[PDB]
Amino acid sequence: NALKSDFDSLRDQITKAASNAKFNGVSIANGSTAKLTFLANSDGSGFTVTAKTL
Amino acid sequence: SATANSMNAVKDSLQRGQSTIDVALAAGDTITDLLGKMKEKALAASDTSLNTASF
Repeated sequence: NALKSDFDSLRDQITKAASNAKFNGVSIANGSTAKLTFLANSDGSGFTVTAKTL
Repeated sequence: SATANSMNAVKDSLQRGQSTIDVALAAGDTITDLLGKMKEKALAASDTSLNTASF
């Protein structure tokens, strides 16, 4: 039972860590979006980064 | 002689036209600078990683 209680507490800390992974309101790892697109040239063509949910 | 004297008015008119175009080119420098800045604004705003306040 002690090992099971430690396991569950570490599992909740994972949710805390993943939910706080934001930079000025945007995240590539908290699951809130499927991709982010950054500017690649002056015409506005994108540099996509696929989201990796954690 | 009267024909030669009337060329002074023609010269006055051509100089007036050059002055009008000079004022338009001075305004056009301002307008092209403003348009370049607006293009930079729209280019920055098209990024989706901005939060609402920056947009």
